[PDB]
Amino acid sequence: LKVPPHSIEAEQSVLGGLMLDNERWDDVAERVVADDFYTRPHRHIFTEMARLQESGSPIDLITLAESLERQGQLDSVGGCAYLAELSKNTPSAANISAYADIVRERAVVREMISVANEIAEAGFDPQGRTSEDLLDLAESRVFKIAESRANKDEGPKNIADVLDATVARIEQLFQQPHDGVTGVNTGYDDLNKKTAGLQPSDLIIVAARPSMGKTTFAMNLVENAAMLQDKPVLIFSLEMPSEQIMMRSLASLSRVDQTKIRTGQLDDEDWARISGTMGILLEKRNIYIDDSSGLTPTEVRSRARRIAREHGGIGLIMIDYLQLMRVPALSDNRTLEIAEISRSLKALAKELNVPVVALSQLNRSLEQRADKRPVNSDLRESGSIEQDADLIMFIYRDEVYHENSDLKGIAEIIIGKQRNGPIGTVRLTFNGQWSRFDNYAGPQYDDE
Amino acid sequence: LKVPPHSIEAEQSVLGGLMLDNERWDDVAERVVADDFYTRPHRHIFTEMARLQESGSPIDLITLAESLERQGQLDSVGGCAYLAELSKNTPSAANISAYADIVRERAVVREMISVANEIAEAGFDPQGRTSEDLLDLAESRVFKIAESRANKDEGPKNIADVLDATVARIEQLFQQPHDGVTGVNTGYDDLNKKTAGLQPSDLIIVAARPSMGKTTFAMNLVENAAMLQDKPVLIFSLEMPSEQIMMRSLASLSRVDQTKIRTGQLDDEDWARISGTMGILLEKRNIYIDDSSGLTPTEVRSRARRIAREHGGIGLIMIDYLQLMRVPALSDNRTLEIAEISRSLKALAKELNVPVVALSQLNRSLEQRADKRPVNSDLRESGSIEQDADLIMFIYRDEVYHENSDLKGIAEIIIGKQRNGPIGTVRLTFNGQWSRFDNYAGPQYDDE
Amino acid sequence: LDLAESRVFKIAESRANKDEGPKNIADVLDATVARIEQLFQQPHDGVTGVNTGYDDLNKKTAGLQPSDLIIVAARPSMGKTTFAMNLVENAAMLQDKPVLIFSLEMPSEQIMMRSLASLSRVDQTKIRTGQLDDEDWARISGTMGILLEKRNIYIDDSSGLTPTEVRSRARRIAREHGGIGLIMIDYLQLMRVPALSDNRTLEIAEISRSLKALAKELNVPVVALSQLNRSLEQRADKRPVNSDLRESGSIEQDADLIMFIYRDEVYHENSDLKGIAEIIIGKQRNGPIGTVRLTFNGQWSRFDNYAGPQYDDE
Amino acid sequence: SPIDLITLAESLERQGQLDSVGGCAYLAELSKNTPSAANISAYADIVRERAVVREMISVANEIAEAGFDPQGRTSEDLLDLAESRVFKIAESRANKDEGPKNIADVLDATVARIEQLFQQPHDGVTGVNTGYDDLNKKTAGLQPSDLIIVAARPSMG
DNA sequence: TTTTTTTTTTTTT
Ligand SMILES: Nc1ncnc2c1ncn2[C@@H]1O[C@H](COP(=O)(O)OP(=O)(O)O)[C@@H](O)[C@H]1O
Ligand SMILES: Nc1ncnc2c1ncn2[C@@H]1O[C@H](COP(=O)(O)OP(=O)(O)O)[C@@H](O)[C@H]1O
Ligand code: ALF
Ligand code: ALF
Ligand code: ALF
Ligand SMILES: [Mg+2]
Ligand SMILES: [Mg+2]
Repeated sequence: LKVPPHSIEAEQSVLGGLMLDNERWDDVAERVVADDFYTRPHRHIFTEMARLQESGSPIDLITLAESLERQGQLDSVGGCAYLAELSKNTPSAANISAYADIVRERAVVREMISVANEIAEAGFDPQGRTSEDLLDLAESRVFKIAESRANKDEGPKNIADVLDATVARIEQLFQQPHDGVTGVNTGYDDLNKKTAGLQPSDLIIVAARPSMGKTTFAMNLVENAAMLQDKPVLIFSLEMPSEQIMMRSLASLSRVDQTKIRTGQLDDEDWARISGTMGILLEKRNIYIDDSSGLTPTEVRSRARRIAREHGGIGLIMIDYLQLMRVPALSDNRTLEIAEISRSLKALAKELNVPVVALSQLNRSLEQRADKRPVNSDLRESGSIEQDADLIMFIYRDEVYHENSDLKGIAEIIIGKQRNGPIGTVRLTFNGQWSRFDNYAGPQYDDE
Repeated sequence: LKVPPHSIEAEQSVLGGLMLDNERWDDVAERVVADDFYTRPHRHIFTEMARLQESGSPIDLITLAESLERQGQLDSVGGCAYLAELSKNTPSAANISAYADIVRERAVVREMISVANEIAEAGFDPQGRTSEDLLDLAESRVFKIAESRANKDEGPKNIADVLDATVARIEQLFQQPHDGVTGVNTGYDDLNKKTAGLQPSDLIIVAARPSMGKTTFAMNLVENAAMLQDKPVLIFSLEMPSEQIMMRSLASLSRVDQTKIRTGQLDDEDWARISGTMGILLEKRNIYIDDSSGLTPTEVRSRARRIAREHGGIGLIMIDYLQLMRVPALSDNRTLEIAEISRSLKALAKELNVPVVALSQLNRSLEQRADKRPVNSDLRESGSIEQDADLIMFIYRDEVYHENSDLKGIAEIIIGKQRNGPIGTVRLTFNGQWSRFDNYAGPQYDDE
Repeated sequence: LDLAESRVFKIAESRANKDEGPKNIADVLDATVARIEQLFQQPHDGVTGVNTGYDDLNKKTAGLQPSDLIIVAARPSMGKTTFAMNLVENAAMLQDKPVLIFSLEMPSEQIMMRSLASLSRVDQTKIRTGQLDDEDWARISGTMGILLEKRNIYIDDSSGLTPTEVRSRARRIAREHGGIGLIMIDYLQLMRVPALSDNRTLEIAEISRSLKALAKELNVPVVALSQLNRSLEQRADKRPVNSDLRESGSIEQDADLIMFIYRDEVYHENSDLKGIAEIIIGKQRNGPIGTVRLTFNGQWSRFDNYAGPQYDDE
Repeated sequence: SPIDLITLAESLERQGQLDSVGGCAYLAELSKNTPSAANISAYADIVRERAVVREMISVANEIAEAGFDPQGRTSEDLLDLAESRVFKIAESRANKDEGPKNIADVLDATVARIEQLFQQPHDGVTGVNTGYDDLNKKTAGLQPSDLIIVAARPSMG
């Protein structure tokens, strides 16, 4: 006698919370309905609660008991004793939303079980229905379950939208071409335009071959975010110690030769710039760095939670880098370890609702191709990283692979994957002297 | 005990008929497999019969009995007496197809029952899995049954039926006058004469050197097709943004300077022409644009299928251009990538029964020859493009190479390939200022 | 050990050589003499294989021999499929056994229209456009009647056909009609082998080997088409040779007959050989190589025997 | 999700693990017996101490068993195994340090270190001199803690 | 279950 899956405790908690806190009815109304309660008395009680709320009466023990007695259904549920027990057994109504979600889970699972039972009954007795008929019946039954998935738009915009956009742009060419920055500012006009800033809850993967300025680009983004927001930002520099990272940051901010900074060959003017940068940084105090080695995802999550709770959230998270993270449980298979790391980081980003720039590295096969511009598959263990990543940005430098290149000092940031925006190339001016990236002010090349 | 549905008599009839006629094995083979039989002895017997058939030996009572005995399976299946009973109980093999289909039906019904039971059990015990995991499991399981029963092959076709279909289609064509243009009207007299319009299922290729107006002629053709049909058209502009494509389309339709539209220098007359074109398009709403780059053939196929299903077919598809599509699986081999892209697009055209005009780029070695008129070998990454293409049109502008050209303002569309027609040249008047191609009304040059 | 080895030798190879294995020269000579006396008993015109329907081609090949692989190659637009369908039609009309066509390249409709244009000697453009007069309709009706009388041609336009599927269908047709007179494949590179999909060359080699094995098994000619490489067009002389095949290596090594289609008119607009197509037999196991001239009526999409002056083969 | 009696109990029941942990009665006992979570850090540290002690005992027992039964392994192999086992436990405790605690101290320390490096008037080479003027200029010598890889085809020197 | 290595055969430039 396999009892249908259910949760007496969850239903009791929801009912008690409704008896205690009426204000959270709406949060419960959207999640669950009367039918979702496995036990019929709970269905009756929720129906009466809905009727009282619709009439505007408050939901409490006395009013609910009176209303149920007036309907003669009070005996069917258990009277003042049972309703008082329902109100009593709830630890707190603050978690009524979670109980409602669990009840919805149970209701959906029971619906799936009933659908399976109906399909099995149809299979046992086709009643002259063809195999095609039974398959279509099963598919129709299952599609009811997948109503909460949808597909949204896949790209095809009709002629009317094209005309509207064309007219708007032709008119705004005379006007000011604003960007529309909503996310965390990237500090660069074109990148902000194509990305609308670093979207919260979205996983961003910056990839490049080593020595391409991957860490440099990430640090520049983090510094720009810190100077353009008050919320703290977080960095996990497993690859390098905090000292080198801070030296890079100071060299970029002060626009001074990082070689001088490292060597200590600093003049009075450069020293004054460094002092000003130090003052600005110690004024902000919105940057946090961890020089830990071999961090596991759980440690990163716990530390991020600590910092967010202490400072009421985090503006940005940075990880340097994915392939350094360790999962001793999945050490046997590297690919599974990487996939689990990526999934955990994505879940962390969603839970904290903060942009997360986690760095990644490419397989050598990229350099075997005639064109060395990276693509999505070039990621090492691209199987899972590409799937989990919401935004993927590749860093390329033609000057690196061609000393006679005409694009000297130019770095290409190619958005190769973007769920909520367009892919494409962007150009930036790379000053290796300061290890910095700047908005590209050169002639615009057509994106062909 | 709800026994799974089965038909033992059908199985025995099939086995006896096979024992009585080897020639009807294939009919049974295409309909059922060994695992389909409800009883394991029948599965073993069918497997042994298949093994005998692969060896070419005649399938009979004694041969089957010996084969099973050599595997120690004789007494397991009931001995020689059971096989003799099976052979005796079957009068004839005439209705063997019906019995095989019955066995297939019972096996698939049992499969459906098993899948439903599995889904129900998983719903009962998620084992910590989220709901969506179970829902996707159910969807995949149902899809497996749906795809398993797939006799998706028309098989060998006698010439009589093909002749009848061809004659019916030819008579249908002869019925409705179309001025010789069977496919969607191109809007150009000589091109229609040489091609009878872009026929259904074709993958048309248009190629040209840079700055030759490669996209311009294709856009003019798409405009002519859309204005001359009720079916929708879809344009994959992997090359240029939708804005520029729409601006070029408006310039061609209204014959307004492209520079003015790009710069916004629109006067009352030009603005009125543009407004009329906008009204015409908003009345039509038969044009769809997708500017996403790096698209796989899979994405193009899915997006074309969406339009076909929503709007009851497609009139034309346009792709700008082939060399921008990406196949991640074969990325490291560009030639394999191009072959896959070309073959997949040809299959898409055939499946949708709609012309697919996809553009391509040429090689520089063309410029080194005495005659700059392009041929098939001049294509870049050429191996598969010609071999898959149906109608290949090369755009040639001597004015670009010779400012002393006697054919200024004239562009030659050379038919480098036409499976169902002759080859030759079509001269057209090219208005670069308006970005349009028009029928050439000047002196006629007889082809050599 | 020597005794045990000898004892096992008395079993394994002793039994293997009887039914199979190395055939002693006596049986081979007996079979050869039987075949020779079979030819002796049957007076023929010299075209032992299925008649190609063309004078010089039949002379140089003596008809399409059983069990042999024939590879008709050309650049696209050179009428490879046209010539192949002409050969299929001639074989069907000159024999009673059925023929089977695998038109992976094109749908059955286009191939059938081409065949009707060739047989009725009617313009392809008119048939495609439906601009047919009464005489053309009468010719097409007569051809339809002839074909519906013959009932000896079968077509399959299924895409992604593997060699195993082709073999199964060929066996099915042979059992249905007691064998096959000819098989036509259009074309090789469109066949699929998922096992060797990683290496294209290995896939092509396996396809070629499987088709040759199929031809040997069914004792029927199998004409499979292929496509060349563009390096051919980079040479001064554009006449195709063996090296010009795409995925070349295995194909020639498996082929018994190789015919390259050349059209000087295609590459030379001022060609003096307009309307003349050169079928170059570049490989022939049991005969001489050389060039043959044919008249190509692209309007009717047909190949006919060249009735013009014969040029000495240098 | 919130960690509470009801949600935890149902989560375990979803994996059939509730009755394995003593059930709802045991969970209620656990919830009741704890007065408050103020001293939770001390309890976690105590649990960590006990777990590490058990780990040390297990490693010692394994080493003793291997010594009793080398199974043909030489002494060096057993000593290296013991070395690795002890080093693993030693490294497993590096969880209190190396974290992104309040940045202000870290920034001050890093800036102070940078100032210290500046004050030391080196001749351009702050690390192990490579002995070559241009290489030292481009690299400032072989820096401490840094991994340097010199590569070339064989026979290149 | 993956990264390497490095044969071999092809295509393409
Ligand atoms: N003094 C300098 N002058 C010019 N370029 C420099 C200087 N210092 C560092 N760089 C550049 O900064 C880049 C940073 O390299 P690295 O951080 O290892 O790359 P990634 O973080 O992308 O793996 C190097 O590729 C180097 O060219
Ligand atoms: N109406 C016509 N007039 C003249 N020639 C034609 C006509 N229709 C087709 N052709 C010729 O028939 C040939 C068939 O091409 P195709 O079958 O693609 O060659 P292949 O099969 O060798 O690749 C074309 O090269 C074309 O020149
Ligand atoms: F070499 Al790096 F981030 F500096 F991959
Ligand atoms: F173009 Al083809 F056979 F018709 F190669
Ligand atoms: F690789 Al060597 F001497 F270091 F041959
Ligand atoms: Mg770095
Ligand atoms: Mg062809």
